[PDB]
Amino acid sequence: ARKALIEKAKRTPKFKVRAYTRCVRCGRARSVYRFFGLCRICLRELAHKGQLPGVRKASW
Amino acid sequence: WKLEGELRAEVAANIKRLMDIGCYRGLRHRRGLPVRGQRTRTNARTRKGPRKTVAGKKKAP
Amino acid sequence: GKGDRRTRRGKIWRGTYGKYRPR
Amino acid sequence: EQYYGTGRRKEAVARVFLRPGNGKVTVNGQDFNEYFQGLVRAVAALEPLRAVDALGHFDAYITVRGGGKSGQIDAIKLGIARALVQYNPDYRAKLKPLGFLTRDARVVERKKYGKHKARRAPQYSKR
Amino acid sequence: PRSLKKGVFVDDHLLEKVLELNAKGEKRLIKTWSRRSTIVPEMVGHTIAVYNGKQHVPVYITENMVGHKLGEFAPTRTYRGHG
Amino acid sequence: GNKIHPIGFRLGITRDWESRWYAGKKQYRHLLLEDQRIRGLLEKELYSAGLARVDIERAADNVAVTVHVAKPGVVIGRGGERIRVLREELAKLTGKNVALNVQEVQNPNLSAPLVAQRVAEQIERRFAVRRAIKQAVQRVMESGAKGAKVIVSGRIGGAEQARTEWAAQGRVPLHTLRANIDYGFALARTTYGVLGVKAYIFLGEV
Amino acid sequence: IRIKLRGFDHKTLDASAQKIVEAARRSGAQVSGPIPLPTRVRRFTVIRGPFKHKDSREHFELRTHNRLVDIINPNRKTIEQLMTLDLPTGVEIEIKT
RNA sequence: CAGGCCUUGACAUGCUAGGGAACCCGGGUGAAAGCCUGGGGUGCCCCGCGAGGGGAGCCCUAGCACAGGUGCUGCAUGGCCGUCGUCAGCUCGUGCCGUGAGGUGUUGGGUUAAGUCCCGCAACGAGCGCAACCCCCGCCGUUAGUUGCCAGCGGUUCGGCCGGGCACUCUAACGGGACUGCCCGCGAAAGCGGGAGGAAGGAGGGGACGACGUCUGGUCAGCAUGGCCCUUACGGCCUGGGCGACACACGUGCUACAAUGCCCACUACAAAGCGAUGCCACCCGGCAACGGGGAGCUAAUCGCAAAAAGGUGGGCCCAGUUCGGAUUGGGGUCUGCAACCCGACCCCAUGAAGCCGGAAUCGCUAGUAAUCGCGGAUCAGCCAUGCCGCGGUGAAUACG
Ligand SMILES: [Mg+2]
Ligand SMILES: [Mg+2]
Ligand SMILES: [Mg+2]
Ligand SMILES: [Mg+2]
Ligand SMILES: [Mg+2]
Ligand SMILES: [Mg+2]
Ligand SMILES: [Mg+2]
Ligand SMILES: [Mg+2]
Ligand SMILES: [Mg+2]
Ligand SMILES: [Mg+2]
Ligand SMILES: [Mg+2]
Ligand SMILES: [Mg+2]
Ligand SMILES: [Mg+2]
Ligand SMILES: [Mg+2]
Ligand SMILES: [Mg+2]
Ligand SMILES: [Mg+2]
Ligand SMILES: [Mg+2]
Ligand SMILES: [Mg+2]
Ligand SMILES: [Mg+2]
Ligand SMILES: [Mg+2]
Ligand SMILES: [Mg+2]
Ligand SMILES: [Mg+2]
Ligand SMILES: [Mg+2]
Ligand SMILES: [Mg+2]
Ligand SMILES: [Mg+2]
Ligand SMILES: [Mg+2]
Ligand SMILES: [Mg+2]
Ligand SMILES: [Mg+2]
Ligand SMILES: [Mg+2]
Ligand SMILES: [Mg+2]
Ligand SMILES: [Mg+2]
Ligand SMILES: [Mg+2]
Ligand SMILES: [Mg+2]
Ligand SMILES: [Mg+2]
Ligand SMILES: [Mg+2]
Ligand SMILES: [Mg+2]
Ligand SMILES: [Mg+2]
Ligand SMILES: [Mg+2]
Ligand SMILES: [Mg+2]
Ligand SMILES: [Mg+2]
Ligand SMILES: [Mg+2]
Ligand SMILES: [Mg+2]
Ligand SMILES: [Mg+2]
Ligand SMILES: [Mg+2]
Ligand SMILES: [Mg+2]
Ligand SMILES: [Mg+2]
Ligand SMILES: [Zn+2]
Repeated sequence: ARKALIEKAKRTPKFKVRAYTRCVRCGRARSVYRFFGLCRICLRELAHKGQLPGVRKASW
Repeated sequence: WKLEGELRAEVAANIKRLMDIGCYRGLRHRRGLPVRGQRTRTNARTRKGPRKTVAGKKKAP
Repeated sequence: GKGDRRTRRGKIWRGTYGKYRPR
Repeated sequence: EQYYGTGRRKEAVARVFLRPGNGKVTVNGQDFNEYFQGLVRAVAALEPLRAVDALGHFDAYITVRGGGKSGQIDAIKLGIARALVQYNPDYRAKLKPLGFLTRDARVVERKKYGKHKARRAPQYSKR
Repeated sequence: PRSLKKGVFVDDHLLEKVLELNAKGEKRLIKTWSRRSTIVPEMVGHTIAVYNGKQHVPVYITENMVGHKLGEFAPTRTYRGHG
Repeated sequence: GNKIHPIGFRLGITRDWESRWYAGKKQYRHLLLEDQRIRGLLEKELYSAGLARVDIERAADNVAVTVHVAKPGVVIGRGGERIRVLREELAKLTGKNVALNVQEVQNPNLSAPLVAQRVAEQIERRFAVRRAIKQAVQRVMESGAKGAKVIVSGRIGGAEQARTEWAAQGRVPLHTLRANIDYGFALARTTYGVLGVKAYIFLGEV
Repeated sequence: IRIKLRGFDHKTLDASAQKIVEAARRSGAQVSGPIPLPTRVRRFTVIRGPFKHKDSREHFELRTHNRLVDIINPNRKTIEQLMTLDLPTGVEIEIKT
């Protein structure tokens, strides 16, 4: 159960409670950041290659 | 206010009612388990009482 | 104590208000 | 008519103003002994003027913000010290040897991931 | 519980089945997946088959159990005990 | 597995972002999605020309995209033809004015992402994997490079037992911030499984 | 009439603020110099590994740096001059009166 | 998992054939899904006063090619991660030694946090590591002065409120600053001990950074991917159930057993963040959760906001208690299509175990431990006492 799931994610659901986020890159249900529409894993991927504008490795 | 015995009696009738109908809430009172959705894999000692320890599953040699 | 909802300290712990902790 | 020092300790910053007078002090629109009431550590702020017997001579007007009262105390102690050496740099000695010149850089350590606090590690159990 | 500002809840698709019955002269066994429905005074004397997830459990309804949901009388798990 | 990404390690030091715009919470993600959606389309089409770096610049409702390619002639087309069909299909993706650019790669043996795809190609072509690495390292260093390291990991030679092969020449200080290390990764596919090549070029330190 | 600037890099944000300040500086009258507003920082903390390795993370931050500049007296010399100027992609512009 | 359903399929991309295409409205049955259905209308290029007639958007059905699989193998793999370990190490080139594996260098003497340096030497160099370049904190400067600041003036509804100003505080970009630099002493040298200056002295505190490799370590269920396997189903849609079970056993935590405490009232001092079907000032209704109103803010301005421990006053008087707040009865509130299984709150009542914990065992060397509150991400709501962060107060001890 995947392509049907990541696909059903976009389908405007019968109730607005049934709606939920998918990672727009890989289709992960969990740990998805609304700001990016990216899951925590994909976020680290693109960020390390500079493909996340102004997003950089924190250090303090 | 209704107090002491009378209140206890009225509380008793309520629980008794739940059992007799008998909803899931009533069933819980029968077996003396939690009634308000708590987990029973652990804890629940207040309702269940002291631990009745039992043999586990042995390991190989 | 902190686990007592019927007190100021308790409502603080749970981060809520009411009769026992007003705002 | 005035002498200034900038006072800092632990997130707390104090703007101190030393004016000659009876020896009366004020912090943030209310009196000193009113402000640090019931705090035994309060007397430490008015201590660089002891190392130089200016207790009676100066009045002080103080602004304080950030951190806590205890932090604000150490801050005032810095600034009030700084105000005196500005009054006369001959006071630098007999204040520096006692450390009133320096600002301690001790601040809250940053909490680290995989810890409960800064260094407080999660409880170990082998098996 | 459900805020009384809002209405007492039933699925309507089950209520209508009951009301149509009340007219024509009851009864009939009623198959429902609405555990979430509140029991309602018009349901007394009926027997409604609540589905527990596996089977339709026949439930006879009386006045003493009006305020509850239907699912409350069709327990989802079977236990018996241990050992 | 331990080592941090050479690029992500140097963003705002020796490395600038591929996407260089600003946006707010209301629309960071749609802008992000379009960029990615763009890079995908371009990465597959401009494979032949040896796509190396895709830079995307944005203002409002129009977008540039600067492609760095070692063989530009493939990108432009027949007398400025192919750039059109792509910018046509690109604006069809965007809804903006796709100001597609083609920028030259001066020495293609100094582009780590290029070096990677070259070796990956060689190993899909069933070449000697150990030899292929040695040559790639050789060419890179010959091109004036201060240091080179290339790494192949996977079922090398199609062996059942997976392995890791790598060669290196000169300096490659991954710990040094003020050192410009070009990093690139190519995924290589074979009948027996997938390999992975990483190319490291130490262009120089500032 | 004031101009507020935002962007994800402080170097480009300041350059463009420094330029705009200059543009009116030539064509009078007065400018209230580019002041550094506090930086809003958005942080993301993530498990390094893909699977199950909870006690190791990576910290990521996104900084929206902020500058405000005041054009005291309009004077259409400058009020024109800005519309004809080049400031890079990293920055966004707010103009008020 | 049970039950009801779909078969070129929820999805990609080409091919025929037909409707005919669009799309927005419905309606019957049904738990929904689905099945059966009933509306209105499409230019294109065009032959067109015409009857017309077909081309190509996309819809529908039929029929293929194909899709789909979180089904299996982390003992086929990429990628990423844990770990030994921030440990002081692992090697290469040429030379020399050995028949050879290999050795030398990397050993030695001193030094250091360090294969850090110094001296020595058949070795002379070099790379991956260490350190340094990066970030936060501590002092100072420069540049800036609103939404931030108010020292000294003038008003002042007494609130930086207004004129006024950017001194200070701050904000945030660029610099400076410390190098065993200087003095003494011991030293072959490196360094070590000490002193002065100075905000900081011997890496100033903290972070980011993790060598060759190891563990056939972890992940085919994030993704990618070889191979194996399913094809009116191991794919797909839905309704409900389950992941929340409970004689038991373990880990990580929360709240306590009380007077260095508990309570009520009154009164102070943070920081980092978040916020346009969002944060919500203030008004009123409710004991209250909340509800109705209703300004301000696209936010250094408006709001979340009260920080809490503390300080002041009074109460409690050693009691299973005004300690503790589990459990249970009842009545409400809010999100949500819907809180039975299985939400968080509020209120009345209930007021359990617990009197400091057997064998055993954990963390922490300083703004640390302890203790106190605050924010965020995920998110409709929330079972968060979890996690990642932020400040407040602030120890004890290291002989060895
Ligand atoms: Mg998949
Ligand atoms: Mg949801
Ligand atoms: Mg999600
Ligand atoms: Mg349960
Ligand atoms: Mg109490
Ligand atoms: Mg600061
Ligand atoms: Mg703390
Ligand atoms: Mg009726
Ligand atoms: Mg280092
Ligand atoms: Mg084959
Ligand atoms: Mg953990
Ligand atoms: Mg197996
Ligand atoms: Mg493995
Ligand atoms: Mg692996
Ligand atoms: Mg396994
Ligand atoms: Mg085999
Ligand atoms: Mg050799
Ligand atoms: Mg021999
Ligand atoms: Mg020989
Ligand atoms: Mg050798
Ligand atoms: Mg060695
Ligand atoms: Mg050796
Ligand atoms: Mg040796
Ligand atoms: Mg070390
Ligand atoms: Mg030697
Ligand atoms: Mg070294
Ligand atoms: Mg100034
Ligand atoms: Mg294994
Ligand atoms: Mg997979
Ligand atoms: Mg597979
Ligand atoms: Mg379901
Ligand atoms: Mg579970
Ligand atoms: Mg817990
Ligand atoms: Mg939130
Ligand atoms: Mg008792
Ligand atoms: Mg007892
Ligand atoms: Mg009591
Ligand atoms: Mg109840
Ligand atoms: Mg529920
Ligand atoms: Mg006692
Ligand atoms: Mg105790
Ligand atoms: Mg230590
Ligand atoms: Mg406590
Ligand atoms: Mg919290
Ligand atoms: Mg939430
Ligand atoms: Mg719960
Ligand atoms: Zn993802």
